[PDB]
Amino acid sequence: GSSGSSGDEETKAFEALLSNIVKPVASDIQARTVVLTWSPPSSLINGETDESSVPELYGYEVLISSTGKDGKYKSVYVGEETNITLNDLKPAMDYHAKVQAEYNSIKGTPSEAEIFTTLSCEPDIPNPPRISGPSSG
Repeated sequence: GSSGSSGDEETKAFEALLSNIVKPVASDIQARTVVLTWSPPSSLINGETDESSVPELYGYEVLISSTGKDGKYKSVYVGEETNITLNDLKPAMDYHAKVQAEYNSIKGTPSEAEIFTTLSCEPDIPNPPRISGPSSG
C-alpha cells in the first residue's frame, strides 16, 4: 500500500526531536557490563500539541567504539527503554558511547559521546566514581 509522501511535516519534527536527546551516562560500570542511563528527547513543539501525545518508544540505539570516537561504531543494544545494561565489552579499557533515537523509520542524530572506563576481569577498582555531596577543598 505505497501511496507516496505521508505528512512530511511530521517527519521533520521527528528529525529534530529524535535528535534532541542527551548523551547516555555510564554508571555502576563493571568488568564488561555497565549501567547506561539516558533521558528522552525534548519536544520543541512549543506546546502547540498535547502533552500526552508524543511517543515514548523512541528506539534508542547504544553505539560504542572500543577503538575510538574517530573510528567505527558498533551496536550493542537496541530498545525503547531509557536504561539498559551493556554486555560483551572489554575490561580495563576506555571507549566512547552514544545513543541515537529512531521513530517511524526516522533515524535522527546521536547525542554527544560518553567516555567510560571499565574495570578489569578481576576485582580491582576500590570504589566507584559516585560522589556523596560536595566537600570543602
